[PDB]
Amino acid sequence: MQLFDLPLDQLQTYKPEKTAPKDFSEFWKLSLEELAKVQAEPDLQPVDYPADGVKVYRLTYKSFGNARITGWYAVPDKEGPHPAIVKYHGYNASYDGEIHEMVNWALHGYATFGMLVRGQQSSEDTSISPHGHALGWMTKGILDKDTYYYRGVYLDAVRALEVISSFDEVDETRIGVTGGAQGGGLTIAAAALSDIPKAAVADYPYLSNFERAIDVALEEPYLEINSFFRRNGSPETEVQAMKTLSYFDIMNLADRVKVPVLMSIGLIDKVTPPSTVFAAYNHLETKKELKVYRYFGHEYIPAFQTEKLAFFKQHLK
Amino acid sequence: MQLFDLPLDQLQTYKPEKTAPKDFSEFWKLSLEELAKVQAEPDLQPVDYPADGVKVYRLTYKSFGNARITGWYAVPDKEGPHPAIVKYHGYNASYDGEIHEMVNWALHGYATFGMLVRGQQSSEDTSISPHGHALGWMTKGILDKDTYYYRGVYLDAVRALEVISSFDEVDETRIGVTGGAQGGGLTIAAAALSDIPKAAVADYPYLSNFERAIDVALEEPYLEINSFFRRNGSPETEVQAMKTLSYFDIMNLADRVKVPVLMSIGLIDKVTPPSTVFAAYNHLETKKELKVYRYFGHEYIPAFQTEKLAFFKQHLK
Amino acid sequence: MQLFDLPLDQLQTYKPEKTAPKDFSEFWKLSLEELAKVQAEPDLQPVDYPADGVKVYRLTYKSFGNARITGWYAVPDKEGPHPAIVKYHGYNASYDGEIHEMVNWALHGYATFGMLVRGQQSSEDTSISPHGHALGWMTKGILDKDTYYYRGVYLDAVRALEVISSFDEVDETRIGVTGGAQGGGLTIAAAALSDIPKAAVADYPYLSNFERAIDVALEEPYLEINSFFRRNGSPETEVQAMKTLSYFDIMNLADRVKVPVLMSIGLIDKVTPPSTVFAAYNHLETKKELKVYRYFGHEYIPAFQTEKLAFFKQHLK
Amino acid sequence: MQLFDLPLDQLQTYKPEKTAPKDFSEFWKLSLEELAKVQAEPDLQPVDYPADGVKVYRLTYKSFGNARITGWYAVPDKEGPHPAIVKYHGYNASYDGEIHEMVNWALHGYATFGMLVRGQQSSEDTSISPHGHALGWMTKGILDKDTYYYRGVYLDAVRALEVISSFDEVDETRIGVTGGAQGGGLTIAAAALSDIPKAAVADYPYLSNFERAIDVALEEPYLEINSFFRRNGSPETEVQAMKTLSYFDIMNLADRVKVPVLMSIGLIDKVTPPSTVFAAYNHLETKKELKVYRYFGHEYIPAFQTEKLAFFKQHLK
Amino acid sequence: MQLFDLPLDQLQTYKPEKTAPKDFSEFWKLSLEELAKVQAEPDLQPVDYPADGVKVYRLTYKSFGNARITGWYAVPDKEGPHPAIVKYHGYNASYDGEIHEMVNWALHGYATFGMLVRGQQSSEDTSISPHGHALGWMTKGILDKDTYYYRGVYLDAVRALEVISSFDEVDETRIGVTGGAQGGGLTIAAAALSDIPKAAVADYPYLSNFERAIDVALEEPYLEINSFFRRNGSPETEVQAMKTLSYFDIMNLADRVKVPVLMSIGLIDKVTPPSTVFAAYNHLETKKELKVYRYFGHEYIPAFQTEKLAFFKQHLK
Amino acid sequence: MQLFDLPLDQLQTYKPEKTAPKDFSEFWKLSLEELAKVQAEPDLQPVDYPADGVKVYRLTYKSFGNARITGWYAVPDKEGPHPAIVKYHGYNASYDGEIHEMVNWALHGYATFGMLVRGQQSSEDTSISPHGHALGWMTKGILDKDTYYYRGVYLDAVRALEVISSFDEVDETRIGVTGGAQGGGLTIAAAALSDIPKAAVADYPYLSNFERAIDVALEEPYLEINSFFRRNGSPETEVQAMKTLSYFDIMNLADRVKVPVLMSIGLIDKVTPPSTVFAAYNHLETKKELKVYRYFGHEYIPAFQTEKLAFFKQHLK
Repeated sequence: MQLFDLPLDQLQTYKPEKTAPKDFSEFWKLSLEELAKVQAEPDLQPVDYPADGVKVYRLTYKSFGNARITGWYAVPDKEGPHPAIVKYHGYNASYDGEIHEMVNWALHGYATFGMLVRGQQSSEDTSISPHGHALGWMTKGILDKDTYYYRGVYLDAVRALEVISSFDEVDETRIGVTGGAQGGGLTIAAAALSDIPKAAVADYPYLSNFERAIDVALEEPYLEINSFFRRNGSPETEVQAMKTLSYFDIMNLADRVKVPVLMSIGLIDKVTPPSTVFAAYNHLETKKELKVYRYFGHEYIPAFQTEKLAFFKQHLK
Repeated sequence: MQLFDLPLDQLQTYKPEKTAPKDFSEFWKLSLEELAKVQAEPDLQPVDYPADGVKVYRLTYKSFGNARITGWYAVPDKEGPHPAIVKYHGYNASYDGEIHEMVNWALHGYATFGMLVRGQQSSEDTSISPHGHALGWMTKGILDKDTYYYRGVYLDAVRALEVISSFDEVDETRIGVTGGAQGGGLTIAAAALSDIPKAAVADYPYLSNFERAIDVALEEPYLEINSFFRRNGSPETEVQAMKTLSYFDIMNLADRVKVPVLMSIGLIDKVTPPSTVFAAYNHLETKKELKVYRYFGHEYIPAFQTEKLAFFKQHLK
Repeated sequence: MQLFDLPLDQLQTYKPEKTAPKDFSEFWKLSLEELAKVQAEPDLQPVDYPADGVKVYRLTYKSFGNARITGWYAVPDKEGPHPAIVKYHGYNASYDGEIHEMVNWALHGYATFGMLVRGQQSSEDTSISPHGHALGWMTKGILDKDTYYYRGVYLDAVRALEVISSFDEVDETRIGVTGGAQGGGLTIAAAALSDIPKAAVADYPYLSNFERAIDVALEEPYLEINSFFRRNGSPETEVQAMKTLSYFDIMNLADRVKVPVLMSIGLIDKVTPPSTVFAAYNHLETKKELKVYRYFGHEYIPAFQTEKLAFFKQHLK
Repeated sequence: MQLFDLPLDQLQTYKPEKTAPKDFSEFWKLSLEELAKVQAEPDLQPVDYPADGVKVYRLTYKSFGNARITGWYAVPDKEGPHPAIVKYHGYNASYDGEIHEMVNWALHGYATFGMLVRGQQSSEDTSISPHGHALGWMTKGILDKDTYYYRGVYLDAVRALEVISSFDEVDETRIGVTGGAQGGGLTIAAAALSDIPKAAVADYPYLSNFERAIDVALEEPYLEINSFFRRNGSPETEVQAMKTLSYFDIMNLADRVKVPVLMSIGLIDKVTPPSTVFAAYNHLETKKELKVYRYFGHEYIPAFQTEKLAFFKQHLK
Repeated sequence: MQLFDLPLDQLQTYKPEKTAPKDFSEFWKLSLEELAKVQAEPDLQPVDYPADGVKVYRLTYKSFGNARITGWYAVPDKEGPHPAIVKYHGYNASYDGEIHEMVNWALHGYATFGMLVRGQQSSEDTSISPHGHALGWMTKGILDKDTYYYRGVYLDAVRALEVISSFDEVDETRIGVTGGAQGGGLTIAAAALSDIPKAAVADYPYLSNFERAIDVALEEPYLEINSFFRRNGSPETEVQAMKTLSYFDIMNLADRVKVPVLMSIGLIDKVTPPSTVFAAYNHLETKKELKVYRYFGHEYIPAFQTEKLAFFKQHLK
Repeated sequence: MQLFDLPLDQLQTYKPEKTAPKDFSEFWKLSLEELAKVQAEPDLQPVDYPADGVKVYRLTYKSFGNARITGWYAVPDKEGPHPAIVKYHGYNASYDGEIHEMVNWALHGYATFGMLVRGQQSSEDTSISPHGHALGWMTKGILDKDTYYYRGVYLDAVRALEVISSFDEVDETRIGVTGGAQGGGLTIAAAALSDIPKAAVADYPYLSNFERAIDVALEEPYLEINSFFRRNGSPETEVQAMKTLSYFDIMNLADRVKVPVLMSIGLIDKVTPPSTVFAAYNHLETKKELKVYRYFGHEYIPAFQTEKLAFFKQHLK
């Protein structure tokens, strides 16, 4: 409800040292190679939706681990090719896939795919639980980079871009990526791991500066990590777990992004604390802007919606 | 903190109609057949533990879906065969597997294995997430009995009994099952699905009378189901989910338990509401006793521990 | 979080006696006469908005008590006349007037004005505070129907319809009204007080069955009334206040609605309790449907948005 | 419940720069001139009250904007003239005007008037809502000094002194002002804006050091300002709003007070944070004392009541 | 915040069977005999207090168990004899003995003593803790009527009346008793155990219908009893504790009150639930009135203070 | 739930100046002399308990102020002498004396006595309430060292050691002391005041660095002191109360301990804040180790149980 993290003057210069291990780049190269071995085999199934001016589909494709990934895909009912958006959603926060949002993005003139996150909403997570974990997804497979939950998720997010760009009706040169919280971290991960996106808008991105997040966050879900360490108390487990996390920490991916990025942060956000978002932002080495909202937390920011629409119109239209 | 469910006189006669589908028995027969196809291949690894009078091991075996299930196994350091206990734990509630508790059970004279639940603590869950679920395990695979989370868990609980009974140092004719909440539901399930247990103690059992649970509970984790319906709103989804749950509802399993049962319930328990526990109890057709504690909720009840120790001494020693 | 009001079978037949005083109709006739004395003098000011396919304006008009009422007005950028919607907002719940929502309604093909409520957001409330009130608007002027806050608000809601219907680009025979909570009460009030609307959608309407609302609600803002009685304890004050409220209670207005109505209610809604909404619904004498959502409270219900879009497409297009 | 603001050693030297604009003095001169144009036309109406030794009245007078302002006025039943007190009340915190308190002040020998704040309790607020505001009074008319809620309130508080001093039975040379929270800020405002008061006692005064208050407060009602900025997000609105506030910030008025002042602060007060009260106190340039209570918050402090009674006896008797 | 106990029509006829044991009267006769053995030896020590019209003292006397009981005693500074009041305070709710309140009672014309409760504030509790109890006083000595905390407290309350009536300046034929919650229970107890009071006012009395209180209360301190049963689980302990409590339950004492009684209850009071207060009220057989306040809980009710002052003026002056 | 106190690097060097008054040592010498004047007169009463391998008793002895102190005493069913433990319990936190814990300690091979704290559980507190105090035991008799609650408690804890060591079956040279929170402070007090213990294990000890605890604690029960100062506001009372506390503050006793000490602290513990525990630890001048658990609060720490068992096995076996 109120200020809690570092003061803004300190946030502005907050830039922790990268925590990427020596084999970080090799890990991601190998991961993308694993993804490439699965044929996408995309399937569009039309959907009845109560609107004119748009055609709505259920898009399904195959991704890492042969997982079936799905979401709503909405297209302007006009001759293309169209600019496009892949939209990523918040942690445990998709209610029937946000169909109405995707439709509205299409009515704004974007062929839009709302990728649903494996295991959270509609999409399948074929990765196993190798060692047991705290309630939630944050510590699933955390003892090894190869088994960690977000490995499959990040690869799915790249694959979404490969699939949508392959469509005749989408202009592969004008694709944006967007989302908030988990959706914002997937936005930054996708732009770091794929050359497809032309521009990125990330609301208060999650999955950033893990070492600080678990010490400063006051709400879920970063605190699932804390919960995992309570239930698995070995000092060696904690060291391994933090190392695994560092391959997915968007502050370590951020220097790979080479397109324009617009980002938001609300200063009272206790879920994705300001410091962790400034850390990601400050590691970006690209055309970038951070919109800071003093009185907002982990939530829809109306002013930023205006910024987002103007940014995508500028870069994709 | 205070009374909230049906008054006692109503609880005493609360016996909802069974919700088991016509193919309930066949489903369990077929699930047991799938388990039987997997060779247990038990492995005992000695552990140095700071106590005399007991030998402590890490026990691992294979179960449904080729899952590696594990736990601490503690044995009186004296000539057997010994009476034995399989102990099941609460939802998301195992902290390094309760090694100290298992040791204490062995110092009480019982060869004791604390089965750790697949995906929650140490043990592997090889079952996939076929459709996306609310945060937690309660709705994992809920759209099909064959994929539902507790299918594997129940089978693992049966497999624990098969493994322990097979050891030379355990008297297979004097094995008890116990646990609280999730652990109490697994106790009833194991006693319903296996002829190995001689007697059972279930503290405030979970996984009971789901249709009422989701309408009366005031705390997690029954409300994960509610969360899943919020995120997946189709009426047909809800019907299917409840149908799936009815195969695992211990009130439907309860009439298969043929051994003595001691059960508890705290009348201010908002997690496993009294009415849900009375439903399970009232469907038992076996020697049974329910201990009702007016002033306790979802928590350790000292007086019931005395009852439990006395019950197992009576039946196993 | 959980069920709390009357069970469904009771809600279905919950129809309290109307509380309208004998001079209820005359009061409304006289209030409409006062409104009619004020020339609307509508003013449209174009806005640069970052979307194609729509024209966006700030619409201002004059209303009861010479109040300046305003909102965003968005129009499909194509040849009219267009179907139209007047959208009303929740209590204290407008953030810069929902400009993005109004634009989206226009991209769906509806010339749409989001009336901002006098004193809450942008619009002027010229009505005085004659006697002092509890924090909020609910008890402002409550000691006299003529001075009560929602007198002006209801008249402004009627005036919005008169203004929009008067535009050349709007088809006056295909205007809908919609809104949630306070916005849903205004929807019903506008449909009761004006023959202009063709159809109405009200999400969980507020301002209904006040005598029950203040005894069953568990959250703000019905409880402002309770707060006012705490601060102004005279028995005669309470009688007068409830009397005032009965002129504005939508259950008393409901039988004047002559167009099709779609309504929602979440069964765990502690703000606009189910019983209060069923009362309004059950007093409608018109083509109507109430969508009941077991697992939702006072919040956005995705499935109802689909229903709403389908309803307006059916009735307006 | 616990310490939260600056440590006491830092509080003691906390004295922010004044934020008064260049036309601050002219604004107040003009405001008082506006007040002077309204004839007070005071009216005393006797009241039945169950006590001997006091006569109780309802005092009504006209003030700025022709507003009817009222409150209970209690007088020692003995020949005067009497020393007198004007008592001001907390935000939204008067329950039927605190008649029993006023009577007790009269039994202590003071002709006492408890001014009730326009719009909050009994008294009329004739000032309009020019632009819409967040729930409450704190942001009503905040975009212009001339329309801002506290302009009328402060002028009413001065007018109360003019009215009571005009009574034959009150000794105009022995009038105190007192109150807590909002009542304390009105106390300081009245003593800064009027030469009538002889002495002032302010409990934990509100309306002080606004820039800090909205960043440090953890309870209502300072946080209404934050709420207003959430709903009206333009950077220019925020700058205007803070400027308007600065004409009413008692830290800017405080250097005008020329009578003895006694003030209290509780160190755990999260409504009127210690720092904001120290700011007001430290800007006083008069005979002054601040009583600091480590273990008290926003509440009645028994020890300070003793201090208050002794202070008024010293200065008014 | 909201209605929760039996509806009013049920409260009005709620009259549980008395729970007094067969030796209830003899216990009280014997307890009064024990009190009588202790010479009161009253001591008045003048206090300098900053008010005219009253003389203020610290009054100390000896009571049951040779306990030193004390409080503030304030007297109109004029020729007596005076009507008098003994005021009893709430549980753990005395802050330096309410000196200011006692003074105000004296300025209203009543020689007033605020008995401070042994062990809670200033006064000594010489009774031991014979068996260990839950945090608080409610279960201190609860295993035996002779050792129970409120035995001494009730006797001290009777002794206060004996002491005050013995002063030359108090008219022994015009003494009232008053207090709220714990203070209201002591008011009823004192009126039941002593013929000295002429009339009694009890705000929402505590210590009533214990069997229902511990099943319906939602706040401390009835729930201390529940806490004691959690910590001391023997069924025989609970039976004995409830038996002890029945000697002190004011519903069992109520039919001994022979003077006029005015009582209050707020219908949202979760501390002294309405049903518990109606039980005490309904067992009175004397001139009586219960004032019911729909919108108030366990708190100061301004309107009731007017009733109380009017009642004592009627009966004592 | 999250970090709140000084950062760990600062905790590690946190060592406040001792607050022991000049007569600290003399006070304790005199206190122990008072204890020695009471003959212990120990009594063992056998108990039925459902276990083999242990004999269980109720041990009662007489201590300071002729108080009857009791608890469960469990002995290995084998020929001794045995190593032994005296276990002390948490504030208001013993549920029927933790019989099952004591039995388990005996099954681990220790003759174990769980001393129950006078007035809290089973044991009698013969010390009176001399002046009235806040709800709870923390401020009982706080205005004088001689009457203060913990004087009797600490002496009881020493007497427990004298009694158990006197038993033929216990090896007086191999006695440990242990407990958590209040139990941990009694552990340190007992080892400072008695030469009997061979080794000590204290979980997150309470009763330490009082001046800081009341300023940093965010939960009960340190905050009872704050509550006492609210209800007894004299500056002199506060100075006296802090002085009394300093004779019992284990940071002042700690330098007297001459046996090995193992201690734990959880970094999110808001009951016994990290700083207060580091203060005690840092004043120890003996063989010592502090186990710091980042993710744990005021609760059972499984890893530390392993540390505790290994430490006692090392030092007592």
